[PDB]
Amino acid sequence: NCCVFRDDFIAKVLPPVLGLEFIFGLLGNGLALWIFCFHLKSWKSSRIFLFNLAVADFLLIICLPFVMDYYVRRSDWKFGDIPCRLVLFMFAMNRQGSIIFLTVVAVDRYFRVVHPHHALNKISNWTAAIISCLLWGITVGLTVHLLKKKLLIQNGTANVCISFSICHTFRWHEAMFLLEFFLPLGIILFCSARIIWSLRQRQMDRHAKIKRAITFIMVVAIVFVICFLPSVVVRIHIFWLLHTSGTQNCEVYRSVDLAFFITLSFTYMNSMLDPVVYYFSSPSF
Amino acid sequence: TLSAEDKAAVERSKMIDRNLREDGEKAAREVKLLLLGAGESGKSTIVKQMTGIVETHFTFKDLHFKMFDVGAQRSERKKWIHCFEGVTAIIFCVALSDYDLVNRMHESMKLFDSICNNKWFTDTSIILFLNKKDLFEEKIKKSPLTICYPEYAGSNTYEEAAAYIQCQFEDLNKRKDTKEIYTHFTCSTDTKNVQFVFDAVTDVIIKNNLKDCGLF
Amino acid sequence: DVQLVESGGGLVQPGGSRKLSCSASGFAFSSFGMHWVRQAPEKGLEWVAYISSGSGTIYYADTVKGRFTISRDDPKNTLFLQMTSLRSEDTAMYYCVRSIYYYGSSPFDFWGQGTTLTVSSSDIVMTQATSSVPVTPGESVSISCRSSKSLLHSNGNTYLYWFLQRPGQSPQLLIYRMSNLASGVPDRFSGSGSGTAFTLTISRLEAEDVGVYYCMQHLEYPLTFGAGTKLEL
Amino acid sequence: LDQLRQEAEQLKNQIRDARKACADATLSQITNNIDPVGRIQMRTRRTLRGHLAKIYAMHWGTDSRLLVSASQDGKLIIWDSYTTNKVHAIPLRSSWVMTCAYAPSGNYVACGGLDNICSIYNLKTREGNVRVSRELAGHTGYLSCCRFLDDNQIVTSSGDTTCALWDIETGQQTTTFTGHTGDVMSLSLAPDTRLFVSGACDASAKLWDVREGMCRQTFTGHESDINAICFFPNGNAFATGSDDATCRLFDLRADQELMTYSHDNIICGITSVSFSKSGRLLLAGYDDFNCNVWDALKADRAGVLAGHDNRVSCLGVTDDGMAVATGSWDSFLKIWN
Amino acid sequence: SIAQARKLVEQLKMEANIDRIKVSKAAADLMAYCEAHAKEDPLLTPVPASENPFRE
Ligand SMILES: O=C(O)[C@H](O)Cc1ccccc1
Repeated sequence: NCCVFRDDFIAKVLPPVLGLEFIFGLLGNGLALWIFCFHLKSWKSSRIFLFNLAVADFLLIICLPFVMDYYVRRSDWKFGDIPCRLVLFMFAMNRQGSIIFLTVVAVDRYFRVVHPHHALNKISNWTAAIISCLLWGITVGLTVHLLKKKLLIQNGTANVCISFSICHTFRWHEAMFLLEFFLPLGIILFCSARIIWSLRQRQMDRHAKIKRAITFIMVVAIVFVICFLPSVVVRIHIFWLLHTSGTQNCEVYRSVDLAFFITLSFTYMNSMLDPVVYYFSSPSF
Repeated sequence: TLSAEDKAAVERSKMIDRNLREDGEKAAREVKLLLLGAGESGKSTIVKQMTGIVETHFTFKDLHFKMFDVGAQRSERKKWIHCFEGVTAIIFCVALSDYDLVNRMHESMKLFDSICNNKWFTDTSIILFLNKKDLFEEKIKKSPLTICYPEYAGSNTYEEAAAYIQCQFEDLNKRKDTKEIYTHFTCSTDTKNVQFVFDAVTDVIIKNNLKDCGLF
Repeated sequence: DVQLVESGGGLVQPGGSRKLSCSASGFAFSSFGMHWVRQAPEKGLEWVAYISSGSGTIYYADTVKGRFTISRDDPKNTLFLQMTSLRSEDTAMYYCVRSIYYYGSSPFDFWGQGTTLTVSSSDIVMTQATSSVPVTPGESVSISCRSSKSLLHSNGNTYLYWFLQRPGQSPQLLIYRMSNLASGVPDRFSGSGSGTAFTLTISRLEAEDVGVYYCMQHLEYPLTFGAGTKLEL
Repeated sequence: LDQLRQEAEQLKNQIRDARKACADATLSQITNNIDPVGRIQMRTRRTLRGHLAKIYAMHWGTDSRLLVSASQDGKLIIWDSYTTNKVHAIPLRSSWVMTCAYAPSGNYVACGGLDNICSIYNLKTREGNVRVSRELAGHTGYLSCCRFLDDNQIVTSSGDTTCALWDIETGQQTTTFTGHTGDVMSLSLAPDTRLFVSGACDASAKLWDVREGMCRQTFTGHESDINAICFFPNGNAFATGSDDATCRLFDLRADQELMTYSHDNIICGITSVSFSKSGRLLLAGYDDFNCNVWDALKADRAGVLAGHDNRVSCLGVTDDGMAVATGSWDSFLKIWN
Repeated sequence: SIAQARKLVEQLKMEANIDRIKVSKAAADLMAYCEAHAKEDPLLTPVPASENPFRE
């Protein structure tokens, strides 16, 4: 009923980018965690959210060697079924956590700039911790469904550790993948446009600090859309082609799978990009 | 391992801690302003429009303000000035009509220069009020401004002279990279200074929130 | 001044229910913990229930556990004791006692007045072993109270209290922690002793000191009063 | 007048000559053969939390267990140092508090500040709360320090160059002390509560007489304001803390200067001064967030009480000399040992 | 003025007629007092954890 594909060029083009992202993201997240662990004597709600985002990003990065081995040998997985399930439900759960924390940071900035006197701007650290725990529980609940139903698919070379199978029927994974990009994109775009419009209306764009803040706000959204657009584009193309055509042929989806994985590489690239954009770009540093 | 009395004492301490936290949360959302001035320079008029320290409370647009007046303190300022290190803004009142009287304008210059460059107010905005508008106009209609300013060279009109005091007062702020000073003219009957103070404190609060988030 | 007034007495049939109230006026009611102490006719005192400050901690005597309910209403300074399904063994006067707990405080400082409740039809044991003592005025008297488990805690405090009940009057605090003297008490009364063996001493026995003396423990929250030593002549 | 232009100079010259002839040797020369104290390491045994603003003063109870702290958040807290419990929390009418004190008996506390009023609170009441027993007025400047002589007397120092002795029962100034030419910042009482000394902003200190009400001695030698002062446990000497990064030891009987505790690396001013039980150690809080321990008999640093994130404003030592408590502008109190 | 000058002169005259003892005697008394109570200082000589109320 489903359809899987193994290729060769991906094994020669993906490992370099994957290793570069691993090295750079690991270095950046290590530096950020080292800075936050000791130098942070001023833990506030926004600092808590940024630290949680960094933790989720680092946890996403640490699992990269497992797919390093996978793409090192074209399509093989000599680790076991349990390793495959834990590894997969580790990014597909760390991707959503990072997106949620990005949206939370954007909403926090919107409330801090547009409604300065609102009560939400002076919440305690305990409330921030409770909100963080609730968000973590929510994302774990959404992504935990993959642990129940496991499939290593020992048919193609007896090892295909995949979750994004090009099948015919729909499933929660594809819907969640589509939803994790659209609604957060709208929220981020609105919260970033209103901030700049309000700052321009009051004519506070005189000092260099305000201009720098505006460029940082724009850069955040640009990075987000650049990292997360092509995956959704390719997925929508896949759905349209699958519904219009027939899945029994299984020869048209050939290069689309390789394109989808090369684009998921761009999706991973956000993990490397993030540390400099948020923590290192602050004027305080 | 605690006894009954120790447990009850711990419960009482926890209740005291809860009350203290609630009081701090209540008092952390109020706007604090320090009202300075050179004396007899419209401070009474400003107070009308809204022993030791004197506190005044007024509410505008669901916001609670506190104004502290330290005019009666005749001791050394270098000892108790650091107490007001967390104020959101500083309100400065200078009378324009005192430009040709004894010289008082130079004393105002000295006070503003001392206040604006203190080691504590390195990031605190200053709101400047210029009073006696109509009286200053009436005075300059006959008395030239060159008596107060030996180096002045310009038309003897209200528009030119008012701007000249403006720049001379703003030049003393030699920390332009962190502090912004907001200036406004006023008279006996304006009924608009509350809005100006509200705008200034909203700007200060927005900047403080941006600094707290680390964005700018 | 400080005073407590209670009401809610009368005749009750077996298995019925009744509500008691304690009206307080003259002190900070919200900062005090309240006790309920009853006394059967000629059968000494007996702890019943306790409610803390802020209603965060409640304890009950096992004899009425699950049968009585205690509540407080700080708005109007009233203390309630809701009881249902009472038996003949609960006929007794009921006292309203205040107590504030902090370092150096004096619990059980002031007592209520008492309302009659005539009705138709582990566990530290404190022993006094004395019934009556005939004493002439001007002499010196000694009263001994002994417990089961040592009352000396690790902090060094020894939680033992002394009370005196004049004829037809509420009990008054005399000594707390076996060495301190309650406010308003003459210096003649003195407390001493060691763990498990205590003793109260009166230097100059004068008039108005005749009555019954009880010793209370405050280590394990199930509180037990002594049998009571009576002073005659 | 013309006479004072020479009489004051002649008197000062005579005093200087008497002091010079009275200085046969130095403290270091005599205490050069004494063995050094050695390194002193102290650890933060307890940390007290609850204040939400800068801490400006604190005092120790006579029982060496209870203490009271004052801060500009409008609260006066009494702590149980052994268990870090809050016995009381008094709300102040004016939040510009600059000092606090504990009665020797333990029944009353006092506080003051920019309101020019010293308020006295009663802790043991039948109502079960804390209420203001008396409010004292009469000072024309901010109140800097206050100490309890007994349950019915109190001595205060204000910013109007005067110190006064009060009578709590009535509230009238019993005696007034004058002579300073600058703001008086702190005072300390003798062990026998018969004399006391004050440190004013005119870079000088004086020794008064409570029974009489006249300055019996004047000590000079500093170069800036004086922010702290404390009596030696013997009662025949005292130490001062100035803004020129230098503490000094003065003796009443000799009417001289004895020592000076300064180091090149220190440039910040001293905010508090206190002694040990035997008077062999001298602690002092600085503006560099530290608190150095000086060997009072040899003028050599013995240790530092680092661990504060802002200026240290208050410092006290228990009556039994068992612990040292410091308070800083970070709204934290630490007990060392 | 005249009153202030007279008061200052009187204060100087009063303070200039006091007795002073040698600095060596004061130093000897200071060191004797310091050494007399050397053993009664918990801070100077650390106390065992058994007798430390703040121990933890
Ligand atoms: O969620 C993701 O981003 C990928 O599915 C992770 C992955 C990639 C290759 C092999 C296994 C897992």
